[PDB]
Amino acid sequence: EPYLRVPRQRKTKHKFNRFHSDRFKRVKKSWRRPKGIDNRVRRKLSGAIKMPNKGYGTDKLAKHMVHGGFRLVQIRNVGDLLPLISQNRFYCAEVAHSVGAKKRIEIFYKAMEYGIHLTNG
Amino acid sequence: FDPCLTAIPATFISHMRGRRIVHPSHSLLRIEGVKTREDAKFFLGNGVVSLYELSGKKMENRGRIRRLHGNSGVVAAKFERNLPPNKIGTEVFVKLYKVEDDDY
Amino acid sequence: INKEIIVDGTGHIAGKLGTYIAKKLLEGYTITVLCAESIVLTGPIHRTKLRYKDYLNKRCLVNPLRGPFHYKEPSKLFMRLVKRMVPYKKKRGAAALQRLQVFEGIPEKFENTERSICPRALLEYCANPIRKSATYGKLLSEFGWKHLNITEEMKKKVLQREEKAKKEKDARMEEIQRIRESSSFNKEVEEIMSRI
Amino acid sequence: LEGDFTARRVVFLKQVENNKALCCGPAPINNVPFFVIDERYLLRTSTVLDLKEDVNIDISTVFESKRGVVADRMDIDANSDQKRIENAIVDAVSSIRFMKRYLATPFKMPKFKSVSSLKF
Amino acid sequence: YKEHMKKEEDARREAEARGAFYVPKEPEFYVVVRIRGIHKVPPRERKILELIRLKKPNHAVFVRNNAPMRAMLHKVRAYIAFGFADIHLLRTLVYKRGMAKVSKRPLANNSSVFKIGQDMRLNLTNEAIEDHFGGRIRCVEELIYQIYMGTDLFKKANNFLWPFTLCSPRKGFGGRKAKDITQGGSTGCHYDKIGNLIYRMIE
Amino acid sequence: IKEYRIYGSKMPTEQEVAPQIFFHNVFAKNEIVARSRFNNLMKTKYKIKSGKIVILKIEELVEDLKDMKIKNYGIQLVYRSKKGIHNMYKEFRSISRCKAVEMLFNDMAGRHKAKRDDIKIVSLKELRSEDLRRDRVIQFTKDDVMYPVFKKVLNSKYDFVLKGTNIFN
RNA sequence: GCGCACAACUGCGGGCGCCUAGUGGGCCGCCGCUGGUAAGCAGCGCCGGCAAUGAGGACACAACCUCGUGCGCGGGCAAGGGACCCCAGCUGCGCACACAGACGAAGGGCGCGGGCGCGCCCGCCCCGAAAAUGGACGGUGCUCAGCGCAGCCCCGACCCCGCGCACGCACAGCGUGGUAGGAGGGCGCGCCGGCGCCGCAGAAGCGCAUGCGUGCGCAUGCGUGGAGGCACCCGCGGCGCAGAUCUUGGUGGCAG
Ligand SMILES: [Mg+2]
Ligand SMILES: [Mg+2]
Ligand SMILES: [Mg+2]
Ligand SMILES: [Mg+2]
Ligand SMILES: [Mg+2]
Ligand SMILES: [Mg+2]
Ligand SMILES: [Mg+2]
Ligand SMILES: [Mg+2]
Ligand SMILES: [Mg+2]
Ligand SMILES: [Mg+2]
Ligand SMILES: [Mg+2]
Ligand SMILES: [Mg+2]
Ligand SMILES: [Mg+2]
Ligand SMILES: [Mg+2]
Ligand SMILES: [Mg+2]
Repeated sequence: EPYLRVPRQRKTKHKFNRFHSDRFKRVKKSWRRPKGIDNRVRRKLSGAIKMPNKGYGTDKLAKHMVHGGFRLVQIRNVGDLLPLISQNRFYCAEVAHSVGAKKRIEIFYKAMEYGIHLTNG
Repeated sequence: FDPCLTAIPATFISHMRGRRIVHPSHSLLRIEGVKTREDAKFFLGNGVVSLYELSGKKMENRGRIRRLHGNSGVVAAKFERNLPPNKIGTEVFVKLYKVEDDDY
Repeated sequence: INKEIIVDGTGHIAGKLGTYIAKKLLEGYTITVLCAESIVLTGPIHRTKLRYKDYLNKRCLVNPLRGPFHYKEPSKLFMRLVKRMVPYKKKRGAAALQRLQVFEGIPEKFENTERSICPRALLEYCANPIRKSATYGKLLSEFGWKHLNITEEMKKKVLQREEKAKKEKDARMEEIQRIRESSSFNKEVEEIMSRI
Repeated sequence: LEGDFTARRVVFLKQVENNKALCCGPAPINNVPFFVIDERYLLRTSTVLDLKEDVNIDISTVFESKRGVVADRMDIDANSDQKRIENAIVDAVSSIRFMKRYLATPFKMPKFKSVSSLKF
Repeated sequence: YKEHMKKEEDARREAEARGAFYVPKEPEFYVVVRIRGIHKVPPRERKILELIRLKKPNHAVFVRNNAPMRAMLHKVRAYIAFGFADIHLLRTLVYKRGMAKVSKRPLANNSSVFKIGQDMRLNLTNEAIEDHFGGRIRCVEELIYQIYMGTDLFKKANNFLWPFTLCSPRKGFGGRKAKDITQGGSTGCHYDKIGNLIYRMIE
Repeated sequence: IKEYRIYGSKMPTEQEVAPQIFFHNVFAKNEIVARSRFNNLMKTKYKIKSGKIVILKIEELVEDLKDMKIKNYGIQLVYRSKKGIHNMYKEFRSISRCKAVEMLFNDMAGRHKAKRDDIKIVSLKELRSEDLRRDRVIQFTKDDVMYPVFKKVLNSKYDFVLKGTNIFN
């Protein structure tokens, strides 16, 4: 189904939760680089969790790819379907969340006319 | 089809490891009757299968004997999926045909 | 693979037998050790008794109910040896220790079984005959193990029954050999290979 | 070693494209049809039959046995040239004394004592 | 190469045909392998390993058999293994692991304008040699010859070779590698037995 | 280890066109220790340091073991302990000269903890049986000497075997 | 002014200016010292380290040894090891018997093994050798798991090599640790000037999922909700919290 099959190639299945976000509910899981003087994650001691680096970054051309080779496109109305008509195979289209059900009907019908794959429907 | 009909059983004894750090992609196997390093050269490149059950459904995890290990016929094998440390002490079956590092 | 070993413990150095036992146990073997009163400790007996008295001295002062337990049986003392040759606090080492069963003498459950030896752990192979040595039952009968004589008597009655059955069995191996060498058997055998 | 049959002494005919090999343990003898498997799964034994016939057969419809699947293939087919070259190795097996029992018997692993004992 | 080596053997056996002792002219270069790592190096010894272009262990270079270079090799002899390569070790080091230090030239018709601080480590192709030495040398063996026979082109030929990023040796160093080979280590003058390390280090 | 005869001299200059040639017979691990043991003797007997030495020749003295009998060797050595430097005379029976010094090195290490580098050999002489001074090596010079083996040795590599199996014989 | 001319080796781009931070308690090792009976004491010199340097090996262990360090894969190794814990060992030659190896002195030992001239010398062992919770060659244990040696082999780091990717660079390539600290580019928040839009056919918010993302975070699905909101470009800023015996509010355990 994609034009070119891009493998997933995320360099780790790690999530990089924040340090001690397991132990404290005040510490949310969004990553903060720990800056303490004795902190075992900053010091990169063995047994500590890993910190995000440049090295974990996925490939430039594989980045932000969905369903193999596709790239997501936000759609708010039927006018957004028109620049996707020529490039059907490159983009999976996604209707925005705040689009109402009346306009989602008209997006859904024009997308199957223009042959655009909708991830919402 | 019994695995012991055509394949030689080998016990999964350890992962390839340091004293503490363990590299689980390479599994150390002790083939029965193989007791020296030159005896285990007969099994370099040979395919190996680890047979297990997931929810009662039989699975084959296939691998390749990659390198020798030590002077006592222990060989290191790399499988499709890494062997769990639960299966240490259980048997895996060493095939009599060579497979390649790309194609198990 | 038959991964079940029954070890006869006589003439074996204790820690040298224990390493080959524990290395088998961590590979999934089930080892049973018989005749554990005859497992040998090298060196003179008085040095070995001082090592035991050093063991008996170690106990929890606060509460000896939870202290280092002191074993007077040769089976539990040999089990204590192999216990720390495995990682017994981890689940991999404790599961391996469940595959040991160590006994004094030969219980009648192990009548007519096929017993093994570790030749690299034998005293006649490892030790010099000039050096002294003593068994577990020689030591522990002076530290509260009262069952040395009843072990050896019941050991003998097992060995006499097994020597009797071996006297019968090898005669059957004798007669089957004399039958299979007979020309009546051979021409019976080549007649079947003729038809195949 | 790894096929539908997977412990069956067969005889090797011809190496086919995409790494395959034509084999037939003769279907009168061992109830094994013509097949192609991967080249590697054939463990080579030292004894060779004296087959003089050409093995360039119409391979287009021969049942190919994959590795893990034991998928129940359809039974025997028309066998235009397969009947001739089967009878030639029934001719070859009849010359050698115990070779008929050999190809009929499923393979057992030799009792391991050394790798010298694994010569075949 | 064969004629030069045959002439020395004929010179040597003719000398022992008489009573004499003949040792040839010792080679025009040393081959030097960095044994110790980059840590805990005093500033003089760290500087000499920079001027020998030995910036990591298991790196190998050729240095000239000079009187100043011999004194440089002596002061860092606790960090290096050096000796004499013959023509087989010279050619194996360059043909199997030989890269060129090439400056970029942005204009085709003008080889005089180029970049100073950025030198690329590229393959030792004939055209890289023909561009550096302005038509005077244009093959790899002709670069070996300036190394082997120590010509006037030695300094240009040796510097054109990137330092040999060798592997660590097969079968190990066989002991405690930091001490001298006269004490059982692997660190010092391996006078002509330097191939016993380096041949194990190439692959 | 090996035996080396290493020839060397002062490097010839215009002042001294043919310097005196010296040679040393070294039992060394390789030629680099053999050059090292040669350079110290030129530094300490004469005053020629190693920068001004040319090593003219290094040859491997190897004996022909054509029919391979056992000879007797008397070794005069000088070994340095932790406490001092001493003279010793040891007698060995061996195959070659280079094997007898290997018996010297393993014996001085076993009996005196003298390492190989702590030992300098004054002379190694192959001896008659009549000239041997050690009565322990004299006992094996007698013809028709015989003894049994009392040490048990295994006949394979075993981890566990049944009781009936012969392992020693 | 004319003429001559590129000067040992090796490496390699270099010079200078401006603004500004942090720092100004250090500590450790090596070698060399000073004071002191000494000190894990105090004070110096040189170099290296820790601080700020992970990882491997040291039983654990800021500094020792190896050795640097993006994310992986493959190889080869280092230090250190190869009875079992615990990855990896076999072949030979010695030596030692003391709950030794496993803290030690002067002084000793017809203890054993070598050597020299009864006395010396060298190895191992012994005596000298006594502490308070029970207990530490790390443990098990080991008397060829001790003390020595040789041969061949093996294991073992993020080291080295090779490959791939990420990021940085002046980009046929090279590089990649980091406290205090500086810099760059983004993510996020309230509102502004615009510009594209969305919403009672259900906005924000919320809950649970899925996806994207190195990461800050983003998007969607379902549920809830019931009226607003989003994206981008700009501009303004009371703009991002785990800490402050923080503030306020709520709630636990304690505790029926
Ligand atoms: Mg202090
Ligand atoms: Mg470091
Ligand atoms: Mg560390
Ligand atoms: Mg550590
Ligand atoms: Mg290796
Ligand atoms: Mg092991
Ligand atoms: Mg690196
Ligand atoms: Mg960085
Ligand atoms: Mg910072
Ligand atoms: Mg907003
Ligand atoms: Mg936003
Ligand atoms: Mg504020
Ligand atoms: Mg808070
Ligand atoms: Mg904070
Ligand atoms: Mg309360």
